[PDB]
Amino acid sequence: SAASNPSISHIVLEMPVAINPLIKYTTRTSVSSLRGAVVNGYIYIQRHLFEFEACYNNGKGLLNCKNLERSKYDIDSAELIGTLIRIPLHDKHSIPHISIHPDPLSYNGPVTLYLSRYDTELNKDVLCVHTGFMSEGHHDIKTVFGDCGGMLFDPKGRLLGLHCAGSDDVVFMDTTTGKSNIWTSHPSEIMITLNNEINLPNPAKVVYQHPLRNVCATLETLQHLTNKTNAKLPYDSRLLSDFNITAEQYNQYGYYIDYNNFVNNFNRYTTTTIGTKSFETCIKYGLMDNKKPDYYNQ
Amino acid sequence: SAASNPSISHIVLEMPVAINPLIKYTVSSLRGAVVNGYIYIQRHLFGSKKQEFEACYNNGKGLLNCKNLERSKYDIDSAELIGTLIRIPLHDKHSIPHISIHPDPLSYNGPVTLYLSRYDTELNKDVLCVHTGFMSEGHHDIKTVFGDCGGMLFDPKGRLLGLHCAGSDDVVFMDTTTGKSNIWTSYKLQHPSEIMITLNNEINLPNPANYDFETTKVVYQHPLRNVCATLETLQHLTNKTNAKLPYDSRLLSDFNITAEQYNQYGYYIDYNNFVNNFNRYTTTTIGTKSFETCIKYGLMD
Repeated sequence: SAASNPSISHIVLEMPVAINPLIKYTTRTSVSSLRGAVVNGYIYIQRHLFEFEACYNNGKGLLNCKNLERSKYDIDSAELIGTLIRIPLHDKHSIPHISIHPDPLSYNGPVTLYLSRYDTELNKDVLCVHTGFMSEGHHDIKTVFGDCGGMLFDPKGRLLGLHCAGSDDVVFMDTTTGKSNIWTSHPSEIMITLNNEINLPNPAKVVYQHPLRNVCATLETLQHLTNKTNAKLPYDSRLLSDFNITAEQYNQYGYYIDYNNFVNNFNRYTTTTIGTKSFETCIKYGLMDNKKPDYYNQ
Repeated sequence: SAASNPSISHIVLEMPVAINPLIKYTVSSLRGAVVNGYIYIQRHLFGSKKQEFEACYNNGKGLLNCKNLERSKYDIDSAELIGTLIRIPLHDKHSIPHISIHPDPLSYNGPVTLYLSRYDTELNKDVLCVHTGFMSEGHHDIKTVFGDCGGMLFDPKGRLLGLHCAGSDDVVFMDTTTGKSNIWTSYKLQHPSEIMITLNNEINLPNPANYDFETTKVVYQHPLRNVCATLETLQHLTNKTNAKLPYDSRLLSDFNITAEQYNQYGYYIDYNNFVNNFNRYTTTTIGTKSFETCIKYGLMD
């Protein structure tokens, strides 16, 4: 129901499907493919389209790629930037330019994923949009390997980066201490920025500190579960090890928590819904209470 | 995580924000919808009580008191009250691009988008905004406020289903085919309604004449659900080996699922086990998915 659908408002983007071309690397006996992203005069293609050095061959491997025409792209000027291959367009505005988020790995909140697909009903290549949530370069929009190169945007239409990789499951611990935490007892979807930033160690098993979460939404959720009257309660340092929430953030948002109550009821609280919202949904988007009239708020 | 995000693919629509203008009667406001040469404005812009509506609309004279309804854009003199919709021809046909129309909107069941104009105070301009959710026969789950009436609902291929028109904070549940209580009558979790009207004045409500002036509570037979998804979820909960079991007629009264549909999809259910674990099953997640999400979208396996 509407009680549990975050119903995030995303600004509608108008972009040609050509901004996200399917690129195919072929040999006599095999094919590999993913999408490129044409951003502000350059196309960006991730390394695993192509063992790599021999196939990429210092850019020479680009000549064996379909939908990577020399008339469109300055192949000779292709640059290997870490996990990204960046190639200039001959006409830098043949694809319209787009807004870029100024600090994408610091973004936390709702996102969209845009992907080119061929629609068999409409009989044409079309851009497809998908909604979800991201926390510092990690998101929850389901992908397959070919979807590498899909484009991720914030709700204002600013580009965050490109879908890059994922995993069937992650392991959890307090990575700031190397100690197991409450979560040690969830697939990953990962983004790369146009400057080759990935929020993973040695990116050239995935370890998360906690499930995807928004700090304010988590505090709201935990307060609801453990302290319904929101009576003042001291900060618990396990908020730091279990949720990476600092004492400063705790005081800032004003949601007070009885954290022992959360620990002592951890299984029930993480397997039963709040209303009809899953715990994992609540800590991303908040409790989605029915909006009060604008004049009643202060 | 991605394990619980349905991640539905929606085709990106290229429409100008002018397709969904905010109309202000001065002050009350809602969105108009510009569809294939006409703008459609829900009448209750002028009031949600019949006598108040007639006096304010004044056989169209009230259109003169509306902001963002300039005479240069719309043929106000040719405005027609078409049921609960006011329809006005645009002076410039094809100034706003035409859109595809779903041939049978109230039969649609599955993912949807809601498109709404918003004024962005950062960008200092009007922008078109998209929202994702799910619909079952003219009832959907995208959270709205009253001013959002006139939002435009599309299927995943970009076919117009209709306009957002009404809703409520909660519904009551009954077997609306018999007047008897069913298992959801006992349900105590809040279930808001969000409701659509087609451009041809079709709405999925009982006694739909003057629905917009009605004060009645909204009555549902069951939560929003897709038949196949519901059967898949119930089989997972009650019968993990999927051993053959006969149809339970309570599926019809509790979920409006027929014996034919049950036979068709091949998901066998121990319905007694669902009944006996009703509260548990409707408050416990499957993996990390809520029950209400599972019966809309399936188990995503």
